[PDB]
Amino acid sequence: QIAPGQTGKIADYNYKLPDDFTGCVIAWNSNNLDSKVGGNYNYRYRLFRKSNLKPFERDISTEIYQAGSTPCNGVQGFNCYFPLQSYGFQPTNGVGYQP
Amino acid sequence: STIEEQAKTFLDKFNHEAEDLFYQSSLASWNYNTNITEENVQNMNNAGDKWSAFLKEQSTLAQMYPLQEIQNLTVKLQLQALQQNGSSVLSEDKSKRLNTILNTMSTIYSTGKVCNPDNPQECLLLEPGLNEIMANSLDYNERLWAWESWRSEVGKQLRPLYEEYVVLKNEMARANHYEDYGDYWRGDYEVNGVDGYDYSRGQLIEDVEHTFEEIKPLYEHLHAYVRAKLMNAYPSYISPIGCLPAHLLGDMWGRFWTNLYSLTVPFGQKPNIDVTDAMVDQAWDAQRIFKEAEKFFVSVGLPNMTQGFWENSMLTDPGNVQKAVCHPTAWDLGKGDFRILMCTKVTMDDFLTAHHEMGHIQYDMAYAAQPFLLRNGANEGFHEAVGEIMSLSAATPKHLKSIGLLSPDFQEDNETEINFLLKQALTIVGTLPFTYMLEKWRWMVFKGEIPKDQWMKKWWEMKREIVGVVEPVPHDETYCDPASLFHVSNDYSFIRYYTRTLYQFQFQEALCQAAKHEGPLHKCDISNSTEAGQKLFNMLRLGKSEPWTLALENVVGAKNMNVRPLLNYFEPLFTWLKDQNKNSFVGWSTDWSPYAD
Repeated sequence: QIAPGQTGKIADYNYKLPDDFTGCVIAWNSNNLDSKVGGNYNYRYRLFRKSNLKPFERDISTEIYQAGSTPCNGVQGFNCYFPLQSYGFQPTNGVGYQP
Repeated sequence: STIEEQAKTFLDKFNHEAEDLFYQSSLASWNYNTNITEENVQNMNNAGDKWSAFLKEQSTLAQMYPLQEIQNLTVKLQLQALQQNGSSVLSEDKSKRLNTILNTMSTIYSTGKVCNPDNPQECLLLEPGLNEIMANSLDYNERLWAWESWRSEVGKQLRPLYEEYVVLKNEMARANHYEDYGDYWRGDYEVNGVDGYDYSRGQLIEDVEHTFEEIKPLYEHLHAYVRAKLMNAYPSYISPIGCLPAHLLGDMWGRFWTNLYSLTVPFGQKPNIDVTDAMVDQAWDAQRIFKEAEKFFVSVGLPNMTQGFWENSMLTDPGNVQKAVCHPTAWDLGKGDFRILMCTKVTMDDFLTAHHEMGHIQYDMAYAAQPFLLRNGANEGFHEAVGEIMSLSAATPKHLKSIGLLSPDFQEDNETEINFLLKQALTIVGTLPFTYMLEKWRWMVFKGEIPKDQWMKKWWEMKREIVGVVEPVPHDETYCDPASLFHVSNDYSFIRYYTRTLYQFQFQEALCQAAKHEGPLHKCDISNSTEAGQKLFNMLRLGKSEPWTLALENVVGAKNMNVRPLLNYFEPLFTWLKDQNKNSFVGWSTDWSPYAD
């Protein structure tokens, strides 16, 4: 999902590449370092956002996400969720989902 | 603003939280089965309860999103399972007492045993003890002692525990707006929301009953042939138009007749196909057994196995220090982690079982891209059906000669294949009557059509009419036959085995039409053919996200189950059995009994 004019959860709600982006991409398997026995929750992500992030925009706001019109006020409940979610990391996970 | 947006939001966050707890719950069971330790036994309960209570907590929020305002089919299917409250609908007492009955009935099954009448000191448990002895036992009294005495302390003692299981489970179906508990299992086939593909729950009783009528002419000939070979042993108790004893079926419950293949061999003067002696000379181990099967899925176009799959496999049991269950099982946890726990010896069955155990893993790879709640087979019969089509292709002499197991000069003719069809017929044609018989009985008892006193009266009354089996010793309503069965005592679906036979054969006939194979069906081999894999891969990745009636049309082109592929694959055997039964009477009568003369 990382590329000019892409879509998806991580692209829209986390990191997006503008259509004119001239840079490059590099990735390698971290399963031998990040992933450990029992799981590593230190690496999280933003699951829900009221809209799509703009090009080269970073928002760390932890404010609760409101799905409907039901007030939240920072208290989890019906139609109220916590946007940040932790990536499950263990060495037994499939290569496709390896960090 | 609309409930649709709120429903999809609840479903997106549910897959992530459920995938983490579900993976840890299944991972805990893996370490418990691979190694028996005090730490793994507790981890399975903690991880199992954490995931079990997760659905109970999510079910409360799932009932707050009615499905009437959701116009998406994929959204309602995900919430269809979450809308169910499980045991929450039951009363506090009925909810807690239900687990006690399941654990009590399951404990007596494993702890149940029958002491040797001749050796009161030695007392052998049913599994393996009672299941192994009854397999090769040719004695009339030896088989009757363990078969008759088991249900005395089991069937009779499990009757009060089974009665509660019937009343408790019914309260759950009524709270779910189901006609009865019997309709609860039929809900797996329920199809609604698509015009023209709708499948009613009650339609299953008519399909299973309508398709069984066409199997009668094939089973009647197969039953008359088995009774002719065994008629010389006991002509008094075995009548020509009567039924065969219930304890002579070859095992405890008479589920599979494969054990009788030895004495039922039509031709003993010709060799049989076996890879045991061939693999020994080739010097192959469990490491190369799975590797040879992995190349088979690649020939049809299916992706290979991940590196972690073959590295984490368990090829044997390292003694009693670290012990595991040798029962072949395909464990799918999540996050791309696939493993198989089996004890791998050198045999012709392990090679065929390798393709079956790998079929489940290969089947889980197609729909793995679907949501957590959308990852599953279209029904309960497609799980083991997709794995049987792979084993049927390996048992063909063409596939064995390809890799070099069977000699290239081996003569293949009618005498050679006729003996092979009989071996597969006992395991296939033998389970069908027993499956429709036992499954139909549970639906009648749960529906309330059979009073408590007629449970056993209707059990054997319908047994001679369906499978044509009579009881040597008459039993009263105290005994419970299904109570001793594994699936009946463990609260598992017993109907999935009947439909598996019709589904595995439909794909066999459809996949062979894409590969353009000619000749008999049992001669077909899907290896080296990449056209059949592309057609089956479409449905493999669909899972239960789409109605099984629609997905089945894209493969075999049928909207329901059909027995036609059952007659063609068994056609060569039916033509031969019809001639051998001319001197005997085809069929049986329900008015004959071994104790009634």
